[PDB]
Amino acid sequence: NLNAVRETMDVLLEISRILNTGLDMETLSICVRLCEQGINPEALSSVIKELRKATEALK
Amino acid sequence: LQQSLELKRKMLRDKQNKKNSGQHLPIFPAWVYERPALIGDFALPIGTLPLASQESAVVEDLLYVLVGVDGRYVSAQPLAGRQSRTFLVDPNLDLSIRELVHRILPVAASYSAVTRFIEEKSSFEYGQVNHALAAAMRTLVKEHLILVSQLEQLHRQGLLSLQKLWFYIQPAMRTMDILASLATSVDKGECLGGSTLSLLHDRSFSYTGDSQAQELCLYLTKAASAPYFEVLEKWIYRGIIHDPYSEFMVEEHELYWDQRYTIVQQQIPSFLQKMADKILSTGKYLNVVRECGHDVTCPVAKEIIYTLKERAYVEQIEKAFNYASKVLLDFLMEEKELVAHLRSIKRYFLMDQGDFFVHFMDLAEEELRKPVEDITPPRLEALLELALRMSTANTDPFKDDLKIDLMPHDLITQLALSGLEAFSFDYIVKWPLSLIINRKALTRYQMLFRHMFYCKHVERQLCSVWISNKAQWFAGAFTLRQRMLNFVQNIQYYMMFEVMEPTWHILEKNLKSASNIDDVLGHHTGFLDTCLKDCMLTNPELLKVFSKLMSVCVMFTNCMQKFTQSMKLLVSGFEATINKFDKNFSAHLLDLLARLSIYSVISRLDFNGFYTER
Amino acid sequence: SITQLFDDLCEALLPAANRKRAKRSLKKVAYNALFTNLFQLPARNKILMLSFDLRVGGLGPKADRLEELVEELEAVGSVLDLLVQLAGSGPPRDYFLNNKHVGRNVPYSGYDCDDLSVFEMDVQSLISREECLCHSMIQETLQVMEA
Repeated sequence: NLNAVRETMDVLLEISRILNTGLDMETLSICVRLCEQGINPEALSSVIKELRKATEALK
Repeated sequence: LQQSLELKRKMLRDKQNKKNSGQHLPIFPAWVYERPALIGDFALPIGTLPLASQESAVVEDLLYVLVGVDGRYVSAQPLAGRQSRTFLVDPNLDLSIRELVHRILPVAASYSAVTRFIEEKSSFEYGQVNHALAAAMRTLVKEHLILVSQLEQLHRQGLLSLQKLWFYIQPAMRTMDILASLATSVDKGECLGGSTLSLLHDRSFSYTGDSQAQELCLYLTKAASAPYFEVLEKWIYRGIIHDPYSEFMVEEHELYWDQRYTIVQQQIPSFLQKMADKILSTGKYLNVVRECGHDVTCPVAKEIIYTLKERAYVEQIEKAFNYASKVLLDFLMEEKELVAHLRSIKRYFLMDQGDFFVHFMDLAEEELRKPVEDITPPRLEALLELALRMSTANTDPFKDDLKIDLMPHDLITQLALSGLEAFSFDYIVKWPLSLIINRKALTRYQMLFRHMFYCKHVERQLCSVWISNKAQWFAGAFTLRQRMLNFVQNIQYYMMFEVMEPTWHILEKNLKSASNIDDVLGHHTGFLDTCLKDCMLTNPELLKVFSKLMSVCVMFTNCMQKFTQSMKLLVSGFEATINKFDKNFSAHLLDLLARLSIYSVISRLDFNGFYTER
Repeated sequence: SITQLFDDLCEALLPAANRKRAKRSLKKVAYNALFTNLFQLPARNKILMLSFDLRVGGLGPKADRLEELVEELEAVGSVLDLLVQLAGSGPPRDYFLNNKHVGRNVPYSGYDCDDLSVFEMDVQSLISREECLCHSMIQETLQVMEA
């Protein structure tokens, strides 16, 4: 079973790469595990876009 | 300048010496140490010119000489060791200018010393703490050059003032005076690694009031902390330290702990003395974790990182001690633990199996009699194997880890002739287990077992009186046996219920949470010593009388007491032996029971008035 | 798990080294955004919208890769909805590419010339990047001299 999940994370890497998202393999790995609980994806997008603004604002 | 060549050899030897962890230690190619340009140190009638020349003119060669380069009327007479770094100034120069020059020049002097620290101490010969620090102090030198260039553009415009220059250099003077103090201190003989890590705490306190040198010293320490903490990971979170040198924390040997791993006590910083045994014991424990296969990793593993006042980083070592010592213990409480192991040792050595040795004596009488040197250990191992099997002694799994061994000495270690003087057993060691249950310590344990076997063996001798008389009328032999058995059974109840089990439980209960292996070793020592002391004879008078008592009795109980020379199955030579044994015994009995009075069993040996006087 | 995923995602977003209570501040920013939003056209269609405006800009085979690299998930719709709604956000060679002199049965075509000014703009990019880089270096160390 399990290696199907790693290659799933290769699909869900490379497409996030060509969709030119800002993401990285840690955040991707957890965002799919949040989506598996039924959490709203547009709501996740709203926290992610504002947290990168604060991350810079700390300098 | 031979110092830069002698100290170099000492400090890399002090990194090659104790450890060869990491192969083929490098040294820098020689040409780096000998060009004058890889050191931060190296035409007019000036005196006839008006002051509109002079002030601007002298700041030219000064502004050169602020950097490690020569001047034009200011100069530098040559170095030869000479760590004050003197500077030469010309004649025909105005003395009011001169004093301000001498106010500035200590910059050039300390600078030459800083950069001479740079070229030399950055090399492989001086340790990772000096590497990261030499990076830190090669940082600020370019800012000094930036300042120099910022002054040079004013000088080029000719707008420049000596008083402005002097005003501007003040944070520089302060800043490299800070560095020169650390550098010159490390240059006092040595500061390898942790010996430096006096300074890197202590100099920040020494500057804590100044409030510019303070954060500077935080920076210098923030740089130097990282490599020492980066190897620290490998004994706090890992089974072997990857020290690429010998410069941090542990001496160690190839072969118990006092050999395996020992603290390098000044290669511990200003902070960590109270943590040094924590780290060393933790590293020792992680070595066992690795030794046993197990799992050599760590979930609290994160960077150890410096902070002066909010010094909470040292609790990482406590969190790691409460992980890594603890996970070793969690092994040692379901395998290589004290439990089923000590149940077997209690079963045989402390004779908790009282159904074992009835077989051994029902079998081994062919051994228990023969003259010297006829020792036959395969027969003894076969007697153990059979005396195991036929008994219930059969049933425990460590009986095969058990063995028969031999002892040379008949308790005369205090300060074949098979079995009686010479029995021993061994639950065999494993090197993973040898940190707790181990042969060198089990020697003391075998002495207790000799005593417990011997006293019940002379109880078998005394019990032979019962079977050898029960014509059938005489009782003087059996009341003599009564006078002896009233002692030897009631010492044995004490020696068996009191000497071991309270003391043993005193250790046993601790095993559920005992802090660490050295604590367990302390419990084991105290337990075995306290029992050792809870045994009858273990006194400087040695109660040597007991050997004589038991001797004259063994001549009675077995050697003469045989069906009254078969008379029942009368010349008074039978009774004369009872009389002579009584004459020895009653007096030796008196002295022993008196000693048992003056040194709790004696109170029950008197009880209702059982003689009281023999 | 549930609350712990928001915990360490905040740590992933927090930068590498005051590394103390900001970690709570950012969590409050996350919760604020999450719950001010929650109380107020499937994925395949969504990505085709992005497939297209890629395919018009140039870069057609990349656009082809996108759709073939995700027809494969028939055996994650909410997961894809992350990448599209975050698509703009990110941070701002081959020899077999467009080369008639190699390969086997190449068909007749006659001069492209746009596939040459393409190639000529790539080489203009690789000189212009390394001129703007030389401008961004020379200003840097000269500024701290002039300041």
